[PDB]
Amino acid sequence: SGVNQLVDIYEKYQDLYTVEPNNARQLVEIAARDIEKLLSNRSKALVRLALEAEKVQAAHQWREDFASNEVVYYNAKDDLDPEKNDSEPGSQRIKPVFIEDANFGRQISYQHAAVHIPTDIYEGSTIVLNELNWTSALDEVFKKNREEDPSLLWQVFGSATGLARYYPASPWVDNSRTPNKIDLYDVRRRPWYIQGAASPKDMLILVDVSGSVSGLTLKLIRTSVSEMLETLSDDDFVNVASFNSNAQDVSCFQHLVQANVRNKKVLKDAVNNITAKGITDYKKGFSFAFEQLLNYNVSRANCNKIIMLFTDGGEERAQEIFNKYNKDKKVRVFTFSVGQHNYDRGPIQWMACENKGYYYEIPSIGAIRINTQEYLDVLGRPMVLAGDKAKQVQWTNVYLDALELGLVITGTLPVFNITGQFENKTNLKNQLILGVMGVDVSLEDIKRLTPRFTLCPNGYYFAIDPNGYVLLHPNLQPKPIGVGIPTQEPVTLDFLDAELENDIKVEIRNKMIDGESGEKTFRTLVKSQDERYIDKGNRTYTWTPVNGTDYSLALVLPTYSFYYIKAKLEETITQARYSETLKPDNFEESGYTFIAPRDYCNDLKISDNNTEFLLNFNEFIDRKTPNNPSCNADLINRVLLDAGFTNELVQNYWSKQKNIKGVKARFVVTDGGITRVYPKEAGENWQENPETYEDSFYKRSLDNDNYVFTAPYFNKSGPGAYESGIMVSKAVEIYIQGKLLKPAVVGIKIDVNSWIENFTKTSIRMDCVILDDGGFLLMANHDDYTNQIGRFFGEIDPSLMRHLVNISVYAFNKSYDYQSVCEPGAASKQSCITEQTQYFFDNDSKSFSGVLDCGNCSRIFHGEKLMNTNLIFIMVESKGTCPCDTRLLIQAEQTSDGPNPCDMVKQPRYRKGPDVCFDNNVLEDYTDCG
Amino acid sequence: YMGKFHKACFPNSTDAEPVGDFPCGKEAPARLCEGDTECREYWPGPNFG
Amino acid sequence: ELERDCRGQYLDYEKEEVEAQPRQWKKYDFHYDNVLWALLTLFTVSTGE
Amino acid sequence: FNFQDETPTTNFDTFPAAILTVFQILTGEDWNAVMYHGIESQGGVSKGM
Ligand SMILES: *[C@@H]1O[C@H](CO)[C@@H](O[C@@H]2O[C@H](CO)[C@@H](O)[C@H](O[C@@H]3O[C@H](CO)[C@@H](O)[C@H](O)[C@@H]3O)[C@H]2NC(C)=O)[C@H](O)[C@H]1NC(C)=O
Ligand SMILES: *[C@@H]1O[C@H](CO)[C@@H](O[C@@H]2O[C@H](CO)[C@@H](O[C@@H]3O[C@H](CO)[C@@H](O)[C@H](O)[C@@H]3O)[C@H](O)[C@H]2NC(C)=O)[C@H](O)[C@H]1NC(C)=O
Ligand SMILES: *[C@@H]1O[C@H](CO)[C@@H](O[C@@H]2O[C@H](CO)[C@@H](O[C@@H]3O[C@H](CO)[C@@H](O)[C@H](O)[C@@H]3O)[C@H](O)[C@H]2NC(C)=O)[C@H](O)[C@H]1NC(C)=O
Ligand SMILES: CCCCCCCCCCCCCCCC
Ligand SMILES: CCCCCCCCCCCCCCCC
Ligand SMILES: *[C@@H]1O[C@H](CO)[C@@H](O)[C@H](O)[C@H]1NC(C)=O
Ligand SMILES: *[C@@H]1O[C@H](CO)[C@@H](O)[C@H](O)[C@H]1NC(C)=O
Ligand SMILES: *[C@@H]1O[C@H](CO)[C@@H](O)[C@H](O)[C@H]1NC(C)=O
Ligand SMILES: *[C@@H]1O[C@H](CO)[C@@H](O)[C@H](O)[C@H]1NC(C)=O
Ligand SMILES: *[C@@H]1O[C@H](CO)[C@@H](O)[C@H](O)[C@H]1NC(C)=O
Ligand SMILES: *[C@@H]1O[C@H](CO)[C@@H](O)[C@H](O)[C@H]1NC(C)=O
Ligand SMILES: *[C@@H]1O[C@H](CO)[C@@H](O)[C@H](O)[C@H]1NC(C)=O
Ligand SMILES: *[C@@H]1O[C@H](CO)[C@@H](O)[C@H](O)[C@H]1NC(C)=O
Ligand SMILES: [Ca+2]
Repeated sequence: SGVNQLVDIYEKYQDLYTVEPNNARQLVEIAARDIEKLLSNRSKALVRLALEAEKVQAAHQWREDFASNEVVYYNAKDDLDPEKNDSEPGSQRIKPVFIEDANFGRQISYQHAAVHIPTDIYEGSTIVLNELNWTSALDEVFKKNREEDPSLLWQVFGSATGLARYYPASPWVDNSRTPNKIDLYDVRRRPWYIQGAASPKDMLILVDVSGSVSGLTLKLIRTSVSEMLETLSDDDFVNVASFNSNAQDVSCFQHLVQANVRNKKVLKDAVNNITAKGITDYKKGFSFAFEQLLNYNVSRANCNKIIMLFTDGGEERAQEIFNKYNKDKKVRVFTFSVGQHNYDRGPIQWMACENKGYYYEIPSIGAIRINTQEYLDVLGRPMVLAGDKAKQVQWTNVYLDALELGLVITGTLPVFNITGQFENKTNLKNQLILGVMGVDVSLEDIKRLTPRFTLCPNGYYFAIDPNGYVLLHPNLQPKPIGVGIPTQEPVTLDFLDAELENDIKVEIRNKMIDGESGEKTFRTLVKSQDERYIDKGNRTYTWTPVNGTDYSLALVLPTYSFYYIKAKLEETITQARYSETLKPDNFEESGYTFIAPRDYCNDLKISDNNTEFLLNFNEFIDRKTPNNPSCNADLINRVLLDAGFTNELVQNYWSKQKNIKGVKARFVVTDGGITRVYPKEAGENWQENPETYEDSFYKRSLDNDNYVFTAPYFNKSGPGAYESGIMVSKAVEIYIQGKLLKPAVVGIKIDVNSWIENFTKTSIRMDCVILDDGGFLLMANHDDYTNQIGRFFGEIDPSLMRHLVNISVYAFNKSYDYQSVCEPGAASKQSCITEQTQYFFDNDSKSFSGVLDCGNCSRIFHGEKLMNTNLIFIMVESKGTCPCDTRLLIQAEQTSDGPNPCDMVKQPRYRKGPDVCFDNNVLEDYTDCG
Repeated sequence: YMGKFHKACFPNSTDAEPVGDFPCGKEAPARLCEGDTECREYWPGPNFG
Repeated sequence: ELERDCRGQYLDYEKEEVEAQPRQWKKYDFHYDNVLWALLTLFTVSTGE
Repeated sequence: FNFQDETPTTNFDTFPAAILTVFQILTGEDWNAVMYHGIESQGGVSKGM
């Protein structure tokens, strides 16, 4: 490996660089200021757009004739064919010129805004035509906003008539005109619209499962309750009750629980598993509802108490229950008359009137989608009446964009109907919002305000919600959150589920949620990137709140990562002699070179095919000088410095030797991006990621100040283990100015045969196995275990595995992965919660002996941990004995259900709800029971 | 006519509900069907059997 | 329930797979809108069919 | 007659509906559909013929 040669090369050129400190406090403050500036920019855009929308709707004249004055607009679901006959009577359609944009990845037209009209909504009626008429000023302000800030993504007006008008005109995703691709998108169900249209709820869905609802009515009621739950965010608390002469909970929840993905799934399953029987009793049901909304022992959002009554009809009004429980009229009651029937619907319409609610009818599936949007239309009356105290920017949970952009957060601001204002008129429907304006912020746009390459590959940033969900985290992947066993929700991943959970991390999470600032240095179990090992790390969390928002930023930083090497490359010739090493024509004196596909310069496009990126990198280096402001000098300076040091290692120590019997490959990986593997033959067998910061062994070998052997993968279709070898690595630990900084890792891909011969060579001076951390067989002697090399030892002989765990030399941690793809079973691949486990050295002792009490037999073993490595040798002498192979210890990413939600809502994670909410206004006109 | 209304032609081994509410036959004069389907036993029949 | 409303498209859940169908303002087959149409409708009623 | 996905209009729930259903069976038209409904209501063909 030549650790010492690379080391003293590094100290040999202290004049070629400078060591600089990572002041985590200043880093966190700077990144928090940057993120607050970005979000304030988007807030200013939203304010401009909402002001103009209100002004231009105030001065609109209603019409019923658009033949004389056509409305010209681009419909998103228009085919690209030049069809002159695809126009409605009252609307002439624009045919745009679409360019391909890098930011969006789709066809984009900056000349006008596009419009989305749901299929179930006719696109030429009077309401739609008037909206399309008065949204042209929105189009112009879209242009202005994008003109003052070229980094804006989708900025959109979500109309309350069903429309949606986003600025960069792009065709709808896949659902314009495509069989089996139906367009069910509706802007008024979207999480950002649901969020900006009202304040956090406290629902309680009373389902009327009595006898008279059997058949179609119960089908429609369960579908309607599912679609009602699908409009509740994570700031909303909901339970579902059901009454038939006796009221009970439909699920395991006994109170109002948060409406997150897991709890919503539990409630949906309970509602789907519900049956109809017995006589109705509207008093024992509303008593239960009003009692469950009077519970203040549990966590809640003390706002917008509601009761959702899913019945069909009856001759019972229950005046005295309401007069007893709802006399100040603090609780709304929305009554739904589901089904196709001829029961009396008078009391149902009266409960809504006397309790500030509204009455909806759901005669058939297809009417289900519209009425949920409509109670939410009702709930926004108190918000409208609060003129400018209700216009505040709110950011949603991380969700997957519709016009596919990846992960985005949307900032919403509601638009008020202001037709009669200061010239007071009847003001009939001036209590309803016009819509909600949203502007998207890309999560990859937030990632660029937290520069990660001046930190150790173990150091990173992460932000947090008030609910504890992560705005930004290395373990947050663009996949939906799994909710159970497989058979448009947001990506809500808690902080305690993106990492391993101690108690210190719970304290840190609670401190971050409250918006405080502090530091904390402690010892953490840091799971390796390959999700197969656990190392005993050494971390330092520093956090601040991001001012003006609900987010809180933190910076993980290892104790040795307080200093980084700043490349002092200003000679313009030294960098050239470093660069000449990188063309893929010198890969025989220098090793097979891979370069981390970093954003060295914007004119370089990163490529998954690495050698392509290497070619363009060499090309741009050939003519680099005039591109001074085009890109960052620090990244290229550091990568060239590291390439030079790596070349000096590979010639002055590796090219002088050329051959060792034991080795099969010699490699060095550096934080700059250079990962030159020497022989150029194993470089074809090399399967590590070009970006060194995502190399599992590199991150593992920095925390572990010793030799780490990575057992190859078992039963993996590819280069395998025999003709590639087994990975061996140690990290350089140079000292400059007496400071501990680790700039690279060297390593050897030891060949399996050259080890097995030496292991069985001394056998004259059979069962012997070598185990590393995580209990994986590195190599053995029986020569049939070496067939299953790298495979987990518990799969080989699980009895010894369980016993050796019982001595507690191997501790284990079982955790959950909510963002994993999953093979669907029976009652392509869906996403489930996989339950991955990892083993490691529980104790620090070196010698272990004992007797394996196999069933009706006895087995003897001795365990010795090789000094200065992560290995343990097990001398067990027993083969083919009586069968103690009852089960297996399968360390594998096992499909499972998550933690039991019925037990996790009684000790829920700490969570801070929204402060200001609007309900129960006295100017609100309740005489619209519909 | 005993038991002749029970062969409906089902999807390709998917075990789902049969397509069409009519009996079929794999023979020549009976009603053949189409679209990757197999005329196999165990369909209750027309008019709920 | 009006000719003004009955335009555009709608989602049909009849097939158990969502499909967009046109909205058509149709008239029933036997429809009484005349003394000659009422005579034919009443004849078909009297025959029992 | 509160079946899944449907509820027939020719049912015996109230007295007007029962009297109209009996009148329709007397005239002879579509008595078999009502028979199928009244057999499926008393359990499946298995147990309600
Ligand atoms: C099993 O095979 C050979 C057995 O000879 C192992 O290599 C030998 O390891 C011993 C360890 O103590 C060395 O002494 C042997 O010679 C050494 O060679 C290096 C070469 O740089 C010198 O610097 C040392 O001073 C010393 O002379 C060494 N011999 C050879 C030919 O490698 C081999 O490592 C082992 N297999 C595995 C996988 O480890
Ligand atoms: C915002 O609020 C204003 C008023 O508060 C709404 O404008 C009003 O809309 C109604 C329709 O609901 C108009 O009434 C209609 O008038 C036409 C012509 O007179 C008539 O043919 C219709 O039958 C109906 O009566 C009303 O004229 C119009 N203006 C006023 C001053 O009331 C406006 O629609 C609201 N915004 C949105 C997006 O709906
Ligand atoms: C994940 O792995 C870690 C490995 O450290 C586990 O933490 C350890 O868990 C054991 C079992 O509870 C703790 O032992 C206990 O210590 C207390 C206090 O002395 C004692 O009263 C108990 O009888 C028991 O011996 C051990 O202290 C703890 N390690 C540390 C550093 O606290 C952890 O349990 C694993 N699982 C999870 C979900 O984290
Ligand atoms: C525009 C008017 C066209 C009318 C077409 C109706 C066709 C049948 C006419 C009347 C049928 C008589 C049936 C009963 C006679 C006793
Ligand atoms: C599931 C198939 C066998 C079920 C047992 C036989 C039921 C059918 C017999 C009843 C038919 C009633 C009509 C009799 C008219 C004379
Ligand atoms: C946030 O505001 C507080 C007090 O207003 C201040 O102490 C802190 O430095 C601010 N943080 C940033 C990143 O501006
Ligand atoms: C915010 O906008 C200003 C100008 O509108 C721009 O100079 C600044 O860079 C923007 N902030 C961010 C974080 O992009
Ligand atoms: C509404 O329509 C009229 C007539 O077509 C037009 O003059 C006016 O500009 C439209 N409103 C807006 C805001 O564009
Ligand atoms: C839930 O489903 C199971 C299995 O179908 C059933 O046995 C149970 O009765 C259901 N729950 C209720 C409350 O009916
Ligand atoms: C809440 O707690 C109090 C006291 O701990 C208890 O009396 C009450 O029954 C609990 N439940 C409700 C719904 O108030
Ligand atoms: C970091 O490691 C050193 C020795 O490796 C240890 O003394 C120290 O306690 C560790 N840090 C913390 C916070 O425990
Ligand atoms: C990568 O790009 C190089 C240069 O164009 C090409 O020779 C090679 O075939 C490419 N490999 C893959 C897998 O695309
Ligand atoms: C070890 O095994 C014994 C019995 O086999 C069991 O009681 C015990 O909980 C296990 N674990 C430890 C740490 O002793
Ligand atoms: Ca009832």
